[PDB]
Amino acid sequence: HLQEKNWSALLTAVVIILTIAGNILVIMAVSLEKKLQNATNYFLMSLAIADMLLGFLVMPVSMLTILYGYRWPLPSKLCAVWIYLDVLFSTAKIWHLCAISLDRYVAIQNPISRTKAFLKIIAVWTISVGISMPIPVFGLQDDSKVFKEGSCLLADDNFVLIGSFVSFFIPLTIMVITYFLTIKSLQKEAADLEDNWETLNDNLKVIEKADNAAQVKDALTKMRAAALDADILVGQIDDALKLANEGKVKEAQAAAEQLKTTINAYIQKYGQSISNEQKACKVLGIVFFLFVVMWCPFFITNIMAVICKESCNEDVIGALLNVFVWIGYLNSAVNPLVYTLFNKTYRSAFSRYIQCQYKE
Ligand SMILES: CN1CCN2c3c(cccc31)[C@@H]1CN(CCCC(=O)c3ccc(F)cc3)CC[C@@H]12
Ligand SMILES: CC(C)CCC[C@@H](C)[C@H]1CC[C@H]2[C@@H]3CC=C4C[C@@H](O)CC[C@]4(C)[C@H]3CC[C@]12C
Ligand SMILES: CC(C)CCC[C@@H](C)[C@H]1CC[C@H]2[C@@H]3CC=C4C[C@@H](O)CC[C@]4(C)[C@H]3CC[C@]12C
Ligand SMILES: CCCCCCCC/C=C\CCCCCCCC(=O)OC[C@H](O)CO
Ligand SMILES: CCCCCCCC/C=C\CCCCCCCC(=O)OC[C@H](O)CO
Ligand SMILES: [Mg+2]
Repeated sequence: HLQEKNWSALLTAVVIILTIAGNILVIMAVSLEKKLQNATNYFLMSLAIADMLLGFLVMPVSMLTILYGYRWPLPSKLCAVWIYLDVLFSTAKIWHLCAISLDRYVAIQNPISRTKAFLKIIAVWTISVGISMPIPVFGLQDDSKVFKEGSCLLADDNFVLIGSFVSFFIPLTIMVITYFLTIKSLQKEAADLEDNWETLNDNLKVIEKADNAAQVKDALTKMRAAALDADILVGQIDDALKLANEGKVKEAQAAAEQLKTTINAYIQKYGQSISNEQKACKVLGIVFFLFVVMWCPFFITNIMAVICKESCNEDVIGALLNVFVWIGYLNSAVNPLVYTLFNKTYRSAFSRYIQCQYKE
């Protein structure tokens, strides 16, 4: 049933090549660059493996169906295995994004490891293997579940409805909530730090203008409390407090000037740590946004088709969905570009590997 009228097959092969190339560069950058050895970038590498296996195993079979007028050319029991691999890789992807969002949030609230990251990644893959499992279990026993007019697709309306809910809308919702609370957490952490900075800076000025021990002691006690809210400084403040208690006003004032170097060092370090987390959250927010928006047409159209079953042209719906599948496959090529545009470490690593300089 081969059709030679397929300029679409040129555009799909581009999407396969951008997907495989981009994701190998992500996989090599997390493998080789120490500056990317962290839990977030381990999940982004697992995401890249899911994208790479879509480009090798799922996307070329999808191109093969376009060439034969969406008439399944492979043996008939490979249809349910193809859909299984297709739904598993993308389900693993949305639970990866949702695992990154939740991990970052929990990491702020619990301020206190490769193995912990690999436990979570492996848990996300097992969760996606088990939830996607009804597709081959029922679809290999009943062709009517994975075939409509000799097209291979998920043909049971109930798998599409229940599947979209448990594998798209629920983890999207968890992703959206945990991302929003992460942005509020980080704004509050930046805000509490600035408040602590004002209290420390103002008290240092009081100690500087002090003529009496009581003023220095009151200011240093207030400084100690602020330091606890944000240690090495707390001990240094206690030494300055001891001088003030024994009436050594001048000596305590000098010790307070010594505190300034410790205060400035910590403030700048914790303050540039928080703006690193905020920038990281923004890039993840582009990844998150582009994964949902690119898959939204396919899911919403497919839910509209179930709702207006009798009333709507299923031939036009099936044509649009075929297009909409490829907007979703194009997302497999976007994550590496996003990292090039907004992460210098990824841009630098990609630049060397393309030049085949694999040495650190
Ligand atoms: C008309 N028609 C075209 C062919 N196509 C098709 C399917 C079902 C019904 C109708 C179909 C199949 C779906 N496949 C994409 C699955 C996306 C997914 O599982 C997922 C999970 C979680 C996510 F967060 C985001 C995406 C593309 C290939 C098949
Ligand atoms: C079952 C198939 C489909 C996917 C299974 C996922 C496995 C193979 C993947 C997902 C995430 C991956 C890890 C992600 C991070 C790192 C650290 C890096 O410096 C070297 C590779 C290493 C150690 C990877 C090893 C393999 C890994 C655990
Ligand atoms: C929400 C955004 C991001 C994209 C989603 C697009 C969805 C909601 C819209 C866009 C165009 C729409 C289609 C336009 C016209 C027709 C022809 C009619 O006989 C059957 C329904 C059908 C096929 C519509 C179904 C819903 C549809 C697919
Ligand atoms: C095939 C075998 C694997 C499948 C089953 C594996 C399940 C492991 C789940 C979690 C590990 C991570 C927990 C350890 C990390 C400590 C930090 C912490 O507080 O995490 C708790 C949670 O993230 C906030 O509620
Ligand atoms: C005796 C045989 C009866 C067989 C059962 C018939 C009725 C059960 C309905 C749904 C099953 C579970 C579906 C949810 C999980 C599988 C689908 C999935 O993961 O999602 C697909 C994808 O997300 C969508 O585009
Ligand atoms: Mg003030």
